[PDB]
Formats: sequence, structure tokens, C-alpha cells
Amino acid sequence: FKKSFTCIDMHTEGEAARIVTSGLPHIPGSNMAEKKAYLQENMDYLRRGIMLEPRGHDDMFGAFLFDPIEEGADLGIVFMDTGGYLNMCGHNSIAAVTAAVETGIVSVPAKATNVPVVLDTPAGLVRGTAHLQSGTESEVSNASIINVPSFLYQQDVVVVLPKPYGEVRVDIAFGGNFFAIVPAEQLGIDISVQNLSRLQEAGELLRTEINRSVKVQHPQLPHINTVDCVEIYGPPTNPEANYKNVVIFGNRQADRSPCGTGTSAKMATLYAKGQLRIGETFVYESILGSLFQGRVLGEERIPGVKVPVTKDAEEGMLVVTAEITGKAFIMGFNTMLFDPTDPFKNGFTLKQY
Amino acid sequence: FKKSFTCIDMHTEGEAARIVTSGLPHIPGSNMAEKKAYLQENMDYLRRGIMLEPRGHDDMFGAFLFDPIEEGADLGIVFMDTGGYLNMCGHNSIAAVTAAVETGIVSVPAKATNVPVVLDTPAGLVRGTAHLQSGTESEVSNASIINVPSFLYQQDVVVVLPKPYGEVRVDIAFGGNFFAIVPAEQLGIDISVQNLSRLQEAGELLRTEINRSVKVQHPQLPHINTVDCVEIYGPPTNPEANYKNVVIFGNRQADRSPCGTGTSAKMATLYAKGQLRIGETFVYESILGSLFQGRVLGEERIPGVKVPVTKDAEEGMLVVTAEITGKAFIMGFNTMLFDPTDPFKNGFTLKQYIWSS
Ligand SMILES: O=C([O-])c1ccc[nH]1
Ligand SMILES: O=C([O-])c1ccc[nH]1
Repeated sequence: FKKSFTCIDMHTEGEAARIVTSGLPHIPGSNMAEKKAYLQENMDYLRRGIMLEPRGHDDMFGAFLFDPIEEGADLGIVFMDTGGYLNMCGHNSIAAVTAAVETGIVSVPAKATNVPVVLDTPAGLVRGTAHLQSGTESEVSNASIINVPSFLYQQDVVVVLPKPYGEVRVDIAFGGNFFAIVPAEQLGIDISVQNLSRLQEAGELLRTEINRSVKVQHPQLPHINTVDCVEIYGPPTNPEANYKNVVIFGNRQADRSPCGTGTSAKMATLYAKGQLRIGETFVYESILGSLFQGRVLGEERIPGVKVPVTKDAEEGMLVVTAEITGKAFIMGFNTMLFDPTDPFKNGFTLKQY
Repeated sequence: FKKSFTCIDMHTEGEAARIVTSGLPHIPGSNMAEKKAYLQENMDYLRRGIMLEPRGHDDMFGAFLFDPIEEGADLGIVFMDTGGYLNMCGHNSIAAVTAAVETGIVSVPAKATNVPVVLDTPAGLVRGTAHLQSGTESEVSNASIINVPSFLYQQDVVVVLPKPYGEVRVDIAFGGNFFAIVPAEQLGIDISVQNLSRLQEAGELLRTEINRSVKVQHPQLPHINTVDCVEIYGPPTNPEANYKNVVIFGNRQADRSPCGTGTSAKMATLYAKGQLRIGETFVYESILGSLFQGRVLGEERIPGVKVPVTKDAEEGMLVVTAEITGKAFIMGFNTMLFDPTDPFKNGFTLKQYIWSS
């Protein structure tokens, strides 16, 4: 138990969510964003040992739990992946809400049907609900999150990528992370496992180039000023779904889930274009066939605050409240071990350059 | 309904070895090759759930433990990976020996500096030794395994791969698994991290073509009749090593370790060619810079039993016994769970199958 961490290993519809429940020292920071920055700046080897081979792998994802800081929250959470720390994550939020109830972190009131679980994240407060299985104490049927405010940021941004991709037109939207949203048709490849390595490559190229050429800034959270995810979308395979997508992020890893923050950013974009009404269910499919359900539950304009998309004819920037629903499973309870003489105590990747 | 398995998650110089220690269903079989066959044929969903995403991944490896059957063994063991089931595995044997002593599966005698751990495998009896740290009862510094007999099987086999590989010449050798051994240079790829996808692809196509064109058969073990592994070798980077290799196997996964059966195979080949002598240390490097040490312990002719390399005038085939030494670490104690309603209770891969047109 020398250097050890305890993990609730979960997945949300195929996407990993390794929830680290114990093992950290005190992490300085007066909010969750500072605690994230502390880990990144001072203890990044932890993320690497927990996320990467041999203990993890190139498409691993997870989070560290903390005591809540913000008033009203049940749990503090910092997300991590193979390349860095996202400000929010829908699939891991869904998993954390589920684990909080299944493992007893949060109590179930007698005869409750739904149990609130509020997450204090680097992007803000995420209000979750675990929907209980009919005849049970704490068995979770599925879980919903009300995301932090999402918004379209900038439209029809032309990004110049090298051959074979060339010029590509994207939207930038915020769904807890900044996304570039791009039709797969523009990249000349369809969403499939056959194309997954090219989709990864195309997503890395796109992210790199837009962060070079376009400076983004969340108007309410100064620390959010990069595009961290690329959402590549196209026509659905499952007739229950409106669209399919794959999100590329981290060290060009791919989300196996439909991506909760990416679903929020998509819904905000569609809502801004008049294509979704309040309460309307949007169903996003993943590369694996997984589904998430979203609804926009509210909109607001914020006078005197604008983003590049905001027209002069509008009073202020449009933001929306998105709810995302999906299902997570506990797939293990792990005690992770780090022997000081282990040459890969800090993990490794064989992913090309 | 709900299933759980306990795992000791290990790695051997970067290569996973997920050792399942309890929670398996009860499996028939009168030997470990039959238990492997029973799993393969009737309960392959266990391997898939345990090896593949989301609980594993495309380069995961492991083993199930059983009661020993063969006289003299401490543990029965069946190996598994992302494609199927290898008859032997050096790195996972080194991991099992290590874990056996470190977790008290086997006891350490009074003031012992070395502890035997014998494994009953689908390839035969593998005699291992945990080498202990100085002032400890059960801390392991490294572990050595004496493999089942290895041998060169067939020499200079030419097979034609698709473009861009074309015709390639290889040796077929048994080191607990049958290997095709090829120089990276013949494939026109350097062994490097940058080239790992290409190495995987060439390894898959070579394994497939070899099995199509050359029908192998272990002369003492009827159930071993395919080439399951491809060993691609080249010049060392570490000046302590003789060579560097990557082994492609499973669903074209790659060994991050130097590969213990592939070292045995390589040593049996070099030995057959007069390039390595009994007791001489051979050091093999992996793509990660990991090292294993190997030594030929002995040779033997088996009268009236021949393989293709055996000469008309030679009265029986040559076999060698190799010992391999490496180090394993415990990386996790895991309780792995499978909800009947989980659509990924049996795992998934996003790796695409490939084949020659
Ligand atoms: O669900 C999400 O928001 C997510 C982000 C990256 C991977 N999944
Ligand atoms: O060490 C070995 O023998 C091995 C075989 C496949 C992967 N590692």
C-alpha cells in the first residue's frame, strides 16, 4: 500500500471513468480550478501513472475526487485524460453521480425515486440526479446532469489544415469545454473504426491549428481560454439518434461515449440556429453505437456581454442550460500500486509522436 | 447474476499480466491444455470481458489460475490475450512466480534467498524461481523461469506478403509458442515506437501467410499446430543487449517486454546455428528498452522424432532448455465486476481487422 490510490473504475457506455477516491495528499487551491492547475503544474506524473499504460491505456479517462468547496455541492471533482485536464466531462459526471449513490457517498432519503448529487467542477457547478431503479435502495437506473451554461461562440471559422484535409469550416462552442464542431464530410472521411486513426489525426491537426490561429476566451471564467476538444459529426446509424459523433481530445484519444460536454455544445449550437426547442429530446450516437439523450431546459441572454457570434442586433450573448442523460456501470474496485523502483511508475505511451 | 473476479494486476517490464486469482466458474479438464480448450470453446466471453476495453485494452494480457494437475506443479495456469490463448508466456510466468511469493500463495522457507514456484501450463511444466531481496522474507528482486524445451523447427522459410512487404525469409522456432522470426530489415521498417502500427500490420500478415503456407506441428504436443507469434528483431540500442525485438501476437497486439517465449525461440535458433553456447548470457531488448536475460542450460536429441530442420542423417531432433530472467511489479489489486445488464460486460475493441486482398 506504499504509493497506492483507491479507484472506482467505471465506464459510461464504453468510455472509462477511473474515479480516484483516495490516495492524494492535500492539494492547495481555494477552488476546483486551482486544484486542477496545482495538479497539472506540480504533480502531473500522477495523472500519467493513473491514466497511461501499464495501469491505464491510450484511451483512458478519469477524475480525482475532493471535498466540495462551493456551497451546495456534494463532491469536488477534477477530470483527467491522456493529455491533460478537461474543465468538465459529462460522461464522467454521469459516472460520479452514479458512484456517489451506489457506494453511499451521498445518502438516499427513504422512498426517494431520484437523488440529487451536485458536482463542484473546474467549469462550475453541475447538478446531477441519479434515477433509482424501481424496487431498490440505492441501485441506479441511469443518471442526468444539468451542465454549466453552454453557448455557441463563433461560427464558420475557416481552419487551414495540411493535405489531405485542406481548408475546413467549423463552429466553436462551449459545452463545459470549448469544442470545434466539424462535419466528418468536410474531412473526407466518415465516422467508422476503419477511419478512427485518421479521425484522431484530423482532430489533433484541427485543435492545434485553431488554438494557434483563433484565441477563445470564456467570458465568465478567465482560466478557460483554449479549445480542448474536436467533435466530428455525421449522419446517425441508430434510427433513434439525430446524429453520430466522435470527439478527439487528450493525446488524440477518442471518446467511446457520445460525449456529454460535446452533446451540450452541439445542442447549444443547434438551439442558437433555431433547430431545437426547449424540452425537445436530442439523441446523440457514438462511434460504438452508444446513445445519450439531451434536452435544453432554459435559455438566457446576458446584456452587455458578447462573444464573436453575438450580433449587434442582439442585447447580449445567448447561453443555454443543457441536461444530459446516460448510464454508467462500476466495472471494478481497484487499488492501484506504485513501487518506487518501478520504471513505469509514471506510465508510458507508444502513441506515435 | 452479477459476477466478480479478483485480479493481481502486474506488469513485466511494461507488459501487462492480469492474473485472475478467484471468482471464475468451475471448468472441467484433465490437464491445462484441456482447460484452455474448454475456455476457448465454451466461455470465451470471460477472456473478452477481462482483456478488452473497457476493463482492459488492445494490448492487455493475462492468465487464469487453477489447481495444479501435473505432478510437481504449484499452480495451474492458462494464458490469454486480446485474440486468444497462448500455450506459454514468459513474461506472465515471471509475473506469476513473483506474485506467488509476494502475496503468500507459496511459502518462503527459513532464510531462503530463492523460492521455487512451478507452473503447470498448456505447453508443459515451467520451473520458476523467485530471487529474493537480501533482508526480506518475501520481497522479490527478480524471477527466473526454466522454459519447456525449445527448438528450431524450420529454417529459411520464404513467404510472400502483400505490398509493401513482398517476399520475406524467416525461421520457424518453438519457444513455448511457435514463432516466425524475421529481421526488421527484411520488412523495411526500423523497430521504433514511431513504426509500431506498421510493425503490427506486418506481423499479422506474416502470421496469417505462414499459417496458410506452412503447416506446423509440435512433435510431442498434438494441440500446438499453428504459428501464434511473430518476432521482428534488429540491432540493439542498449549496448548491454545482443539484439532488440518486438513480438506481434493476439489481435496484432505488441509485447512491450522482450518476450520470454520469443527469447527462448531466438536462443534455440542461434544455438542450432552455432551462434550461442550453453551457459552464455544472451540479453534481449524490447521496443521500450526493457531487457531480459536468457541462457541455454542444456541440449538434447530426441531419437526418431524429427522436425523439418532435422537432417536425414541426424537420428533425432535437437531441443534446448532455456532459462529467462526478468522483473515484474504488482501494479494493482483489482476486483473486476460484470453486471448482466452492461452491454460491454464482454468487452469491445475499435481495432479493425486486416487481411491480404
Ligand atoms: O463526456 C464528455 O464531456 C467527455 C469529454 C471528453 C470525453 N468525454
Ligand atoms: O513473454 C512471452 O512469452 C510473451 C508471449 C506473448 C507476449 N509475451
